[PDB]
Amino acid sequence: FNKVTLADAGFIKQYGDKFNGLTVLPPLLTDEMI
Amino acid sequence: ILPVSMTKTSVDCTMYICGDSTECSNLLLQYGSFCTQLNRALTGIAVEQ
Amino acid sequence: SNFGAISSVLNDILSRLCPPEAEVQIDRLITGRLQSLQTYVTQQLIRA
Amino acid sequence: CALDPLSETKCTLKSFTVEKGIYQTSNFRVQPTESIVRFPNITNLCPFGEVFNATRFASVYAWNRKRISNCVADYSVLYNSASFSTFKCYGVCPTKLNDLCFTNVYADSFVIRGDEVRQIAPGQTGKIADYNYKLPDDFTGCVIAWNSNNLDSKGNYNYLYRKPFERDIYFPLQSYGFQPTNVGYQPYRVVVLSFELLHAPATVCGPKKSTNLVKNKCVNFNFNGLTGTGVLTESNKKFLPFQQFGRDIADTTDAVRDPQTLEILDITPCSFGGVSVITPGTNTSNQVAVLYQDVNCTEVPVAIHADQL
Amino acid sequence: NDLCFTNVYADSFVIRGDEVRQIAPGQTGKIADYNYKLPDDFTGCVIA
Amino acid sequence: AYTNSFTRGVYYPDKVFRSSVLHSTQDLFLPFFSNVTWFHAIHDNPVLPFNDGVYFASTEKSNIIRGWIFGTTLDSKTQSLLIVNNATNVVIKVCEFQFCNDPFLGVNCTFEYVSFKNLREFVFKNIDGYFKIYSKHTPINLVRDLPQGFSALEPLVDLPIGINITRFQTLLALHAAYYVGYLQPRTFLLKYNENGTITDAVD
Repeated sequence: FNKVTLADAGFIKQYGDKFNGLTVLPPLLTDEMI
Repeated sequence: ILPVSMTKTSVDCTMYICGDSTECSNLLLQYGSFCTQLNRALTGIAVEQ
Repeated sequence: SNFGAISSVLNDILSRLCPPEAEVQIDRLITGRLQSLQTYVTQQLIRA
Repeated sequence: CALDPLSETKCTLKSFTVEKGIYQTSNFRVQPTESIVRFPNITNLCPFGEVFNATRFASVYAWNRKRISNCVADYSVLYNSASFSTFKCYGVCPTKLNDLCFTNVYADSFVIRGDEVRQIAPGQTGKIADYNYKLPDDFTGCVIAWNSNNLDSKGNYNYLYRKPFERDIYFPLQSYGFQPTNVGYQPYRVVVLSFELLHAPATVCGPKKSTNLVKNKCVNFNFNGLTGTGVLTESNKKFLPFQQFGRDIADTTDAVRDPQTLEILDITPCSFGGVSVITPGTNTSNQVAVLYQDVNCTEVPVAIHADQL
Repeated sequence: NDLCFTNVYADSFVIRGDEVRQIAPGQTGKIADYNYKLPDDFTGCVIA
Repeated sequence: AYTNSFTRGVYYPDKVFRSSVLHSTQDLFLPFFSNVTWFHAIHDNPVLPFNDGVYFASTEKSNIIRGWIFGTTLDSKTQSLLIVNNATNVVIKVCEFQFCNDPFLGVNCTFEYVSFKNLREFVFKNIDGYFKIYSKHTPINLVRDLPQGFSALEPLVDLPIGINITRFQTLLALHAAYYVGYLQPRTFLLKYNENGTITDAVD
């Protein structure tokens, strides 16, 4: 989980909460359920 | 290591193309069901993940 | 991106022009932005 | 479609039956909106009369160029002159000049023959256009012209003729036979207005009246001619003193400085398409639940503008 | 002559010759504001 | 004499706040790692070409560099920009001046206006009839040379003055050193931090 990273605007700025209609939906299973 | 999913995205196709202009929104309706079939395809991709 | 419109900011076209030309200048943005969204959804369908 | 979330869903799906599921709905909500206008509080009136009522305009081989700045630009009182036989604009439509605002404006002024008027346009060619008055093909501005036979005929060989906005003068220099008996052989006065739309602070702004500055509501705003539809909010953005606007990663405008007092306001869209409707089938219930995506529950009434819904 | 409308309306009036320019959909001025404005999407003919 | 200018001569290309973002822009910039001409004001102020525009910087502790002249002939045949700083206010004018045969400051017109230890930096460029001045100030630790380190110049003034400039000259106080580098049209990638500030770039 620590070895995969972000530096990339369209995700990392949305995760940092972009408003031009683009959004990220959560997965149905949380990382704790996986 | 194997990939299994990718980040689920939703694009609000009217707010992307027209940015809350009513004038552009009325022009975008003249393109018909292009905007709903983009939302349908991204929803199908999102449920696939 | 302009896609051949007088500005890429849609509010410039709406504030500077009037419908006889503004609907054509906005249609260049709608055409280009919609083709740019179709390109994203197509490559995401192939990546999915 | 604006009744309730199930109706917004039925309209999103173009269907009266809805199958059991979660549907991400298209915004059919009313968002009633009001306009806001916020030009600078400037009090000088622009000196366009020192062009249009000048005793003599220049000869078109050596045209004059007035600079207009730091003033209210009533284009409408100019446009209300009965004299103007032709009035064209490019990159602006003349109806909007009343409602629009610029950083500087240049007015070029000269006389030509009535036959030659058609040469003064973006991308034209000919014995005036290519040789002593050339417009840019990417121009943004207006061309105004009228017959001046009553002013500038006598003939009046004191009037003379010979890159974009180039002035150049052996010479090819020639004189006009302007006589009162001349139909296209009459003198025509012409003025060419050129607008600086670069992102510096505006200084040449239409007769439009400024309003109070409504925060925290969906407004069809206008600062310095930068219109939009959105919610205006105070923000922590550290603008440097010379910066007038701010932009998102899309290079779309995201913040502004009020010209009347130097506070910084963020802009946010009103729409909020981030709604999903959880439904059993309509062949089971008309009841629904609504998911407002990513929002905090204490902020939902503000995020969807529920007080005006 | 191949068209066949439901109704047709002839708007009829006199103006000064320099103002014939103003009787066009995209225009404004003391004729095309205070006394005779066309629709911006007008379908019709202007004969003067 | 010359020295190699490292990444000096970056400036804010437009009057827009951008933050936490990388922006590609094309503008007249000083090329990176490029040879700039080095001059001493003690014991010299020639007339240079202006080319497309000038990055200028003075290394100073004395304020002997006090102004600049820009034009073509510098002899009253045509308009010339004059800029003076007297350490109480800044004076700017564009008249058809008859300057000295060797211009210095003692120890027809249109536009007229009034408002080593140190590096003072300036950029002068002249586009669409607007003469644009950018600047920055910092302490430094070397007498010979420009500092090996990044900084971005910000707008000082914009003059709507319309001159067809081809030549340039600095003004010295007479009865300190400076550097001249010509700009070129370059695409740059600019890095804006959270505080809206340009903090790195690529030529």
